[PDB]
Amino acid sequence: YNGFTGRKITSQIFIGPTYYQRLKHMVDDKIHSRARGPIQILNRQPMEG
Amino acid sequence: VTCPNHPDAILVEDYRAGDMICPECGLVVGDRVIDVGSRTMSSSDRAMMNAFKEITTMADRINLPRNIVDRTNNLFKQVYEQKSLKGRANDAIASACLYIACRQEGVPRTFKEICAVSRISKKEIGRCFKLILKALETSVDLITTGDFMSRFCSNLCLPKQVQMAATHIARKAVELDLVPGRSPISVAAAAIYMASQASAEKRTQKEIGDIAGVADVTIRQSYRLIYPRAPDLFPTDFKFDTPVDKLPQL
Amino acid sequence: MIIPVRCFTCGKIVGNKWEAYLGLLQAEYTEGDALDALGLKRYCCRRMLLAHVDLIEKLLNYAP
Amino acid sequence: FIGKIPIMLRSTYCLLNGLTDRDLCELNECPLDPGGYFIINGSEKVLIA
Amino acid sequence: ANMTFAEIVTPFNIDRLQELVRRGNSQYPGAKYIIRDNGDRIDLRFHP
Amino acid sequence: SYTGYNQEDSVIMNRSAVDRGFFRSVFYRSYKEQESKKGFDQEEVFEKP
Ligand SMILES: [Zn+2]
Ligand SMILES: [Zn+2]
Repeated sequence: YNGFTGRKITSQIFIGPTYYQRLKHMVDDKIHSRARGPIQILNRQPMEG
Repeated sequence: VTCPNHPDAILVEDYRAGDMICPECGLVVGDRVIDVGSRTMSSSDRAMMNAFKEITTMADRINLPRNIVDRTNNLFKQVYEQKSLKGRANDAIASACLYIACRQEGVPRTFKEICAVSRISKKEIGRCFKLILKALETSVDLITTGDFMSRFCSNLCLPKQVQMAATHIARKAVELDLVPGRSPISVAAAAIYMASQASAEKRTQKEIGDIAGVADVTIRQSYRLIYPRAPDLFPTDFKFDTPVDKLPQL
Repeated sequence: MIIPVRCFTCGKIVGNKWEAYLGLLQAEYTEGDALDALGLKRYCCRRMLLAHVDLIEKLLNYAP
Repeated sequence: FIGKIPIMLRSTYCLLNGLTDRDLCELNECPLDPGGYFIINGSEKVLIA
Repeated sequence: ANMTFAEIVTPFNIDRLQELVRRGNSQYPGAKYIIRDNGDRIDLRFHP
Repeated sequence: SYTGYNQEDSVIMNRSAVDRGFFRSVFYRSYKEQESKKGFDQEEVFEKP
């Protein structure tokens, strides 16, 4: 059955239990941004450090 | 500290852009000025360079930690720099630096031990030692028996209780000065002997003498000096394997 | 490591059925009958007990 | 005396050779750990054939 | 709330911009610098 | 296919199953610091600055 309107779904859905795993790559670790940050000293190019 | 409107009173720096900000105004006086991280050729010390390899060979032959060695390296460097004692054998100075560092770490090793790892006579090491004390103008510390209770008893694989009993026996003996004029080790070994003789882990004086390096008669003499108080010198927390009355005489 | 207190899908309380489950398998019951004697009739609530590995009993072997 | 050789864990020359699970847990070791690696400066190194 | 865009002040957007500069680095739709004509770059995080 | 948010290798997942412990985990991390005497005067020490 549809969850928003309670109507039946014309097709029949294939459902069953399976075994999933959670990989190591999470999103809290891959987001980063720079906007006028620290720069180097000799060549004055943007630096992270 | 400065600003065009006022002489600055305080200039904080920021982890963000990396710059110097001035809170009485917010003005970024500095602008990303701060960095946010806040052989054959050798002639000099060809012999000094080799001496520290030889320090590293000799110092850790007994497996002394690197922190001790690093100051030994720093000590020599200092002794080298003054060069007042420059006209002397390097290996003696290295060995003397080594004796000092152990004392500086509060864990001296006997010259006898230091001799084991070097060719230098105890006399020349002592001589050089004095010169370094005078050279570097620094004081030293007196020896304690307990500092050698650990490894010797270890070398005999004696249990801590015997080891600790010996230490008290030694400690009580020195507080009472039962053995005036004597080196700490000879007195300690006899205490260890007495202790070992107060446990099942008895050993012959010659074996102990062999481990400490002292003469078997010197222990025998030192024993004669501590024997009058053998019973009372023991710690209150002890379990005899042999009555003090049954303690042997020599 | 320890039995969850609620089935992830229904929400039915499971965390109080682990000792009774071991007690029924203790005597002679098959896993199919022990799960019926407890009242677990949806196959989402039977997966909870049927596929649980109890690691807490092996971390109690290390002295505190 | 000559020198010191590293020791592969769970060998015949390790301190864990032939122990029972009641003693492996008493030294804070895992009875399921396979062994076969060296401990060199804290790290755990493994040799590739 | 980290990347910025420098917006010149004109009598068409003076009120909106001073409203934005009232709230700085704490509310999200804010601002974090003022660059006056002299080149003076003041920081809103430290201004009392 | 439910609402288009699982197209091209994605998954829709139940929010009120995540609230009952589904695929929850923890994350540890260690840091080292070592006090050192690099020189005869330059010396480090742990203290409250
Ligand atoms: Zn200012
Ligand atoms: Zn359920």
